[PDB]
Amino acid sequence: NLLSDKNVAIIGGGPVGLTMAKLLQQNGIDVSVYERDNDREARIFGGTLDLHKGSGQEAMKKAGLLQTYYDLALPMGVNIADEKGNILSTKNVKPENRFDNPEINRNDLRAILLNSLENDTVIWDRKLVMLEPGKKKWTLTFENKPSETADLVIIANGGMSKVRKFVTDTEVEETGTFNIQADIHHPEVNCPGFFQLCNGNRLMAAHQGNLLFANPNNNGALHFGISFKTPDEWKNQTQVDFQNRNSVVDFLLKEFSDWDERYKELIRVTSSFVGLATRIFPLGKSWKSKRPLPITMIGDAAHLMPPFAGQGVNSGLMDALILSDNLTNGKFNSIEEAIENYEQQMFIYGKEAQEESTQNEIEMFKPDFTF
Ligand SMILES: Cc1cc2c(cc1C)N(C[C@H](O)[C@H](O)[C@H](O)COP(=O)(O)OP(=O)(O)OC[C@H]1O[C@@H](n3cnc4c(N)ncnc43)[C@H](O)[C@@H]1O)c1[nH]c(=O)[nH]c(=O)c1N2
Ligand SMILES: CN1CCN(CCCN2c3ccccc3Sc3ccc(Cl)cc32)CC1
Repeated sequence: NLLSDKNVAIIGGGPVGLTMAKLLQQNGIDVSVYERDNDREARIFGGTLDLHKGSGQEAMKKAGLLQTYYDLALPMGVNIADEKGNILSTKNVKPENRFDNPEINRNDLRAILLNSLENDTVIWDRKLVMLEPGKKKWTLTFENKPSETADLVIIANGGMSKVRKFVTDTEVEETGTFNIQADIHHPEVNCPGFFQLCNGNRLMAAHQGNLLFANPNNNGALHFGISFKTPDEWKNQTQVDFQNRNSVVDFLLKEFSDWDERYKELIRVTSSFVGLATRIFPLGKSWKSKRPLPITMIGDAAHLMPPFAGQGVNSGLMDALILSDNLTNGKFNSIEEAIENYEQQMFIYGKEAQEESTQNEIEMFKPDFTF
């Protein structure tokens, strides 16, 4: 085998890195995941994830976890509303499509993947800060923790990874849109009007360059996001301190001044907001060839892209499926060639996904956009 008497280090225990670990481990591969989170009870902020047939779901199938995912996921319909709260479109999930892409909470998905791994596969409180290639092994340097070695390093630590340079000099870029997100607990009580507007479905609305997305039931909480072109005054992210809810409430109430009070109530009752600039890690020219030791990247570390049209985790789970199969099917003469074959495929569907996400972004933020 390519990996017999060798070990693999996966950097990052996100959904992509944990899936990569499971697919390698179940073929007898010595693999560890180093995750910066202090422990597994760390809450993951964000909306739900939906896994697609042919990609995310195919990775779960290969891992024996497809039913586990279905049992914790929820098919959800979609309502499009206007800024006055009129429901313009209602699409519920037809029973024959209930397996197409049901939504799963991110902590639930992490728990599924962790539970499927052998004990002590993930090493918590391990923030990788530097890599160094040796004669045959990488040396991994962690923050204030002892070093580790690995024959193969797989960078899976998300879109802002700083440990990419052995693979590419490409830099993450801001696309020019900005996202504010929040959770409301017990929304049926705390934002009843907007909760009733959703009516069990996800909701999307667009008006004059401001977009609102909401999921009224991410394991009982309501998750929502407000997205817009990054204001020109923010060449230093000025005016809005996201540590100060009053500053954020004031900014959003002005942007949403002509929206229905059900939306304004949502802004008014939120206890804290998270701001996030939209970024892309653009796939263009090939990555570096003839690297000193085998190394590659998967998931957002490889092809972070805007999330507004549903691109994201599924292309990362496709990475893990392809790369793990190449490392274990015994068709390749070296780890480098298995990696090369993975990267060549990923550049094709990754570039397509990026082009679509970037085009979609352009369209959804034109001042007169409607869904
Ligand atoms: C607002 C918004 C909304 C959406 C989405 C994004 C955003 C910003 N996405 C995108 C999607 O969530 C994204 O593709 C995945 O989280 C990618 O998972 P990864 O495992 O690659 O990275 P992810 O960022 O999830 O995981 C990286 C892991 O590495 C760890 N880490 C970081 N640095 C480290 C270090 N130095 N050492 C060790 N560990 C380190 C982190 O703690 C984390 O656990 C999405 N996608 C989708 O498919 N459907 C959707 O609906 C959405 N919606
Ligand atoms: C099925 N999938 C579900 C959702 N995909 C869109 C993800 C958009 N995204 C979001 C975008 C920008 C800022 C914040 C957010 S937060 C959010 C919250 C709720 C919902 Cl439904 C969607 C989002 C697409 C397809």
